[PDB]
Amino acid sequence: SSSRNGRDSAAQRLGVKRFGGQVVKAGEILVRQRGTHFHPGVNVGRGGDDTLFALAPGAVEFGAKRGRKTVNIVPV
Amino acid sequence: IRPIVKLRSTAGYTYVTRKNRRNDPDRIVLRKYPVLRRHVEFRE
RNA sequence: UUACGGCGGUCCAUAGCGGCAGGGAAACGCCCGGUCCCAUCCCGAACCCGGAAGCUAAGCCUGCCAGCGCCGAUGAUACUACCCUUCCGGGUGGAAAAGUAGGACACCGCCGAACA
RNA sequence: GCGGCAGGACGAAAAGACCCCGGGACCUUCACUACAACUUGGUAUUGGUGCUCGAGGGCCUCUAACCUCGGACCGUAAUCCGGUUCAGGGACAGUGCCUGGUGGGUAGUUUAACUGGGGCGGUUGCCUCCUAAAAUGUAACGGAGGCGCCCAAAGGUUCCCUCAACCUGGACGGCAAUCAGGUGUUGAGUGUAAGUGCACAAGGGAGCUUGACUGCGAGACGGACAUGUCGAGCAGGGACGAAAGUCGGGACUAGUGAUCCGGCACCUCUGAGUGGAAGGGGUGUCGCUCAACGGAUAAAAGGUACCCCGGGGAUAACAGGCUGAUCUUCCCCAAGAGUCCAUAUCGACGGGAUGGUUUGGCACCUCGAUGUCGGCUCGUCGCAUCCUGGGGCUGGAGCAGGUCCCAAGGGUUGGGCUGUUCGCCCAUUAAAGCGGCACGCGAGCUGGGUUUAGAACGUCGUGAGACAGUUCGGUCUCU
RNA sequence: AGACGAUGUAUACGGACUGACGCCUGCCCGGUGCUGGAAGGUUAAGAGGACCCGUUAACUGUGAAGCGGAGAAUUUAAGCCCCAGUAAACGGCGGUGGUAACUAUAACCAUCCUAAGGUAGCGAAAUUCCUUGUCGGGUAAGUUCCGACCUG
RNA sequence: GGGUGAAAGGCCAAUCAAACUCCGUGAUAGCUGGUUCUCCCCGAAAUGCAUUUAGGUGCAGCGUCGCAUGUUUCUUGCCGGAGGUAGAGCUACUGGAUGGCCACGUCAGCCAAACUCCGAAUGCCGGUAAGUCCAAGAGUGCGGCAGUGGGACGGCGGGGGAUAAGCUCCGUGCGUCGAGAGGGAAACAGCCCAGAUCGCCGGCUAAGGCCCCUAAGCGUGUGCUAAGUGGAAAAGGAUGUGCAGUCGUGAUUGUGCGCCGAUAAUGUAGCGGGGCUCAAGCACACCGCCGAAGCCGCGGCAGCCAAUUG
RNA sequence: AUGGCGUGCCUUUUGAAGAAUGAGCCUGCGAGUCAGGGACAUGUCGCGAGGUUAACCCGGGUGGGGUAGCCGCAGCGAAAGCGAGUCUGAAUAGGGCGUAUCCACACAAGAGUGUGUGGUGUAGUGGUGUGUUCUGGACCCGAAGCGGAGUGAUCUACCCAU
RNA sequence: UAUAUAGGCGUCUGGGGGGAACGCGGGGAAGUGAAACAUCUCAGUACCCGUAGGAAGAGAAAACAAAAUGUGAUUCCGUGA
Ligand SMILES: [Mg+2]
Ligand SMILES: [Mg+2]
Ligand SMILES: [Mg+2]
Ligand SMILES: [Mg+2]
Ligand SMILES: [Mg+2]
Ligand SMILES: [Mg+2]
Ligand SMILES: [Mg+2]
Ligand SMILES: [Mg+2]
Ligand SMILES: [Mg+2]
Ligand SMILES: [Mg+2]
Ligand SMILES: [Mg+2]
Ligand SMILES: [Mg+2]
Ligand SMILES: [Mg+2]
Ligand SMILES: [Mg+2]
Ligand SMILES: [Mg+2]
Ligand SMILES: [Mg+2]
Ligand SMILES: [Mg+2]
Ligand SMILES: [Mg+2]
Ligand SMILES: [Mg+2]
Ligand SMILES: [Mg+2]
Ligand SMILES: [Mg+2]
Ligand SMILES: [Mg+2]
Ligand SMILES: [Mg+2]
Ligand SMILES: [Mg+2]
Ligand SMILES: [Mg+2]
Ligand SMILES: [Mg+2]
Ligand SMILES: [Mg+2]
Ligand SMILES: [Mg+2]
Ligand SMILES: [Mg+2]
Ligand SMILES: [Mg+2]
Ligand SMILES: [Mg+2]
Ligand SMILES: [Mg+2]
Ligand SMILES: [Mg+2]
Ligand SMILES: [Mg+2]
Ligand SMILES: [Mg+2]
Ligand SMILES: [Mg+2]
Ligand SMILES: [Mg+2]
Ligand SMILES: [Mg+2]
Ligand SMILES: [Mg+2]
Ligand SMILES: [Mg+2]
Ligand SMILES: [Mg+2]
Ligand SMILES: [Mg+2]
Ligand SMILES: [Mg+2]
Ligand SMILES: [Mg+2]
Ligand SMILES: [Mg+2]
Ligand SMILES: [Mg+2]
Ligand SMILES: [Mg+2]
Ligand SMILES: [Mg+2]
Ligand SMILES: [Mg+2]
Ligand SMILES: [Mg+2]
Ligand SMILES: [Mg+2]
Ligand SMILES: [Mg+2]
Ligand SMILES: [Mg+2]
Ligand SMILES: [Mg+2]
Ligand SMILES: [Mg+2]
Repeated sequence: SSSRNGRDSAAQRLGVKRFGGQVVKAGEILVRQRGTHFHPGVNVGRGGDDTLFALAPGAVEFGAKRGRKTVNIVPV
Repeated sequence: IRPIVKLRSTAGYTYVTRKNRRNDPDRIVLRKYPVLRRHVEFRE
């Protein structure tokens, strides 16, 4: 005679899908992130979901700018 | 209540959208774009 | 080249915020007015346009200050992967946070300014 | 080997009847869906005049259809059945077809799962945090909260702006209205939970607008699958902006429902001889608390102690097993009360263990059977000793006690009431001890209790029926 | 068809409950039934068929005649709606809050509620959970028994 | 689905909440049982998701066979990454919270799954250099045939319970059993050691052992223990005793063994028995040997691979 | 004589010597089958851009005919349709599904390699073996019960005549 | 009761029952499958009733087909599938 709780939502895989030096195609997705933890640098867009994705092909960085954490592709 | 209103052309019901009976009476005329190929005014 | 004015770069304070004294050559400034282009939920305050009377008193700039804030080892310890241990405990690698020694009043890059 | 006794071989007998699971069967009703039966009208059988309400209905009368289980007569030397004929009724009844209603009187069925056994309770899909152990993912009837929307701007784009709190000075006006001016770097604010973000603003203002578009989409994320999720970029034709540019709804993630079959508009796609149409098909979109939310049907509740069959120790009741919260016997520390004096005797608050004897937790053995409380018969062991026996201390004069240590040899009565165990009482006694052994012992016994079928009472139920509520009756197998 | 009922006829026959005899059998017509009444409301078949739609002689896209698809209004009957009767029909029968001249109790009275609030009689009962109620009798000792009380 | 019934669901040919017999019919059962010859090679799962579903089943996961591809797989060292747990910290926020000084403020000492200025180790993802390489009998794609979808206990990190359970539900390129015999633990699926092709009256070892049962030490050296401690247990109580500290005796602190507390029911019965202190006990040293189906030796079979032999 | 070591078999289970199930014993019988131009994989054999016949008729027979048909050979699309293309679309815009495949050359340069000229030139189908599968009782045994047509009152329930 | 019937009387011919399967006509289940269950399936099957004949039914277009196009009663088999 208890438990008013005992519900949960589906997990939604939500994590950095591309780490470090990886070769990543032009439209290829990376860090899904709810609420833009990471911000878009030079060759990454940001979707309406706050999902980041590559614009150009190249190699993923993870640097920073002005205190913010930045993802960006540099070319090969 | 938020009912389901179809938008019709002056010439020529491509679309339908939610608007309400209380806040927006005299149901809406806006504008919007296939048969003609221009943005023609559409009324409720 | 010298206390000049812009526009930047740094896994953005060792660049900050204060304190005390200096700066005005061109320039940045406040300033001087509201006709002209353009403005205020009201006001030429601001946003604009038109000028150069009066000054560095402020911004901006350059000094010297550990005053707050920041940065921060080395060496220990906690924790820990793996191993060995009959409870307890230790063995070979990783290794903080905290506090301490001290750092620090930034450091660079190409475009002008008047003097070359 | 023979005679005996029955403690065990979880003895023999009966694929447990209890319990749950899924198949059946009867029963019940305001479950569902038919049907019988009963009644209602239309219309055939079914006709003739009359009088009227009418925008074909209501009725009158008549006899000829049709009826009589009214009589007489004949076939016929019989209360059947025909035929004839008087007397009645009469286009009504009955009967066919069509059709509304009533309808457990019958018939076929349905009546969910999870679940520390089942029932009652709670829950069922989606979003958010923690459990979750620094990628992702992750259980429980673990711990917290939300959603089934709202907004024609709370969307798009171009500009500009910085909050809350706090101190100081002001008519009404105060620790809250507005007014200035200071400190103030994120506390405030974000349509909506929480988290992640956001001061460069995604927060606060204003001007114009409708991209809350049409045809598309390289490439990845995520997944059993079905879903779902992001998307640069190209074109048409537009919005804002001087431009570069951004715009395919909203800071982000909840706000939804697959298929099937229908509804509407649109398109020259087809059109069963041909030319048209009907119907089909396409593009666009509408109808599901299908919420038990991957939806078994368009359409569905209960009882069974009258039960039946198939299974299970995958799962309960009895006993064993582990555990020991709760019970039980000791113990640590003494605040104290005992005239004074903690420890003669009691000992609060708090702490630590023993025992497995109570109520429990768990589900490990047995459901192709481990058969049942109390009593009788027969016992056997332990000591935490009721009596007898031996000791220390005493707030022990003596008698009689108290308390603690030692000790298991023997002994521990008969009746009253209750099925009782326990308990209250009675008269005694040196004393009327406490426990274990399937709460010892039914192939040793009884059958009062519990727990089958009968039946009445109170209660709950529309009802069948139900109740660790009472009541009376109720097969005890084996060489 | 016919049969029993019955070779009976309301002092008879069928059904429902109750159960010799004695004294009795209170209140409720809201619900559900059953009985009657029908003035209106709603409605099925069958009649009726305006207005539409398909085709084509005629008119060059415009439409009447034939044929046939869709079929609205207007018409009714019983039922249900509605109004009454009926409880020896199935059933149903209340709540709290105050008050007496010592205490206690509440004749009484206030206020809600319903269709109406349980009357007579009985009561710890085949009915009473707490329960071995309390009190008396019976017994050396009565969880049963008998007689009372009423907190049914 | 009818009869009869002074009514119990009674009785209707020993059977009745719907008789019996034959035929539909070899009814159906997600249920229980049974399925018969041999050797060889390989070898699972007891999880995820969905379910009028939970003891059934569909697809994925894990097995096998055949055809592709030919090291990609796995391992270790480097390197480039994101993380918010352990720990810690809090005038760094959000709560809870102790004591001073004057509610606040200041001065200290704190606590936290749903607190974070901070912040590991491990694991994870990629790139790279070798290793393994007559082998893992790998990895990935496609197909034929599967079974499984009741797991259990141990180690470590958790939830629920009382931080109870041989409890229950999870995580872990965690193990074993399931499906693994052998040796050790007296006996003893899950613990330690180790993977059984067959034969041998051959050696060397593992865990664990060496007085006798019982194969091998009454082994050696320096100490401790008097309680059969060893061969069960607590909060506590106490001039038992050995060493190392600290102001001939008293206090004091550490530390090795030991004493009491200690106490359930058939019979010693809490060393596996005997027996052990003349240590067969305990601690650290030190030589040996015993001990497996492991390893080696000699010999015989078979499978895959590359040159009958390896 | 004696010594060491050693807890039946099967089923079903997390786990069985189990005190869980099943069998007293022996001999004989008793469970994966067969039909179909069936379906998909896969051997093997005939013929190959073709392969093969079904009813049926002539035969002493298993051997001759028999081209109707089915499969391959062109697709894409809702369809009309057009066809190495085609469909959605305003589109020499992309994308979907096809053009047997593997080669060189050309261009493009690229966002993961595309488009073309040129060569090469495909492999199905009908028997039969095995695996599994569809429809049939489909590996074998076992309910309680459901429906149809009959058989029962010599037992028992009740009534009728005597 | 009379035109006559109903009946009565005398006479000739036929029918009545049985059978294994096949035939045609009419009535017509359920278990089962749908992993429940009503539509649907099982199935026009089991079973029942009538009535045959060596065979029986059907049968001589109020039929198909789609025009540059025709075939020519019915039944049965293969294929369309
Ligand atoms: Mg004997
Ligand atoms: Mg037995
Ligand atoms: Mg059974
Ligand atoms: Mg029924
Ligand atoms: Mg259940
Ligand atoms: Mg439960
Ligand atoms: Mg992890
Ligand atoms: Mg994670
Ligand atoms: Mg104020
Ligand atoms: Mg036509
Ligand atoms: Mg579901
Ligand atoms: Mg379902
Ligand atoms: Mg049974
Ligand atoms: Mg038990
Ligand atoms: Mg037992
Ligand atoms: Mg069990
Ligand atoms: Mg047995
Ligand atoms: Mg004693
Ligand atoms: Mg007993
Ligand atoms: Mg007995
Ligand atoms: Mg016995
Ligand atoms: Mg009895
Ligand atoms: Mg009642
Ligand atoms: Mg009797
Ligand atoms: Mg009575
Ligand atoms: Mg017309
Ligand atoms: Mg009964
Ligand atoms: Mg009988
Ligand atoms: Mg029946
Ligand atoms: Mg192997
Ligand atoms: Mg499978
Ligand atoms: Mg911590
Ligand atoms: Mg399952
Ligand atoms: Mg499972
Ligand atoms: Mg598990
Ligand atoms: Mg584990
Ligand atoms: Mg654990
Ligand atoms: Mg367990
Ligand atoms: Mg020896
Ligand atoms: Mg010696
Ligand atoms: Mg020795
Ligand atoms: Mg001992
Ligand atoms: Mg003793
Ligand atoms: Mg040796
Ligand atoms: Mg078991
Ligand atoms: Mg198994
Ligand atoms: Mg056995
Ligand atoms: Mg035995
Ligand atoms: Mg048994
Ligand atoms: Mg036998
Ligand atoms: Mg047996
Ligand atoms: Mg039968
Ligand atoms: Mg008789
Ligand atoms: Mg079925
Ligand atoms: Mg079934």
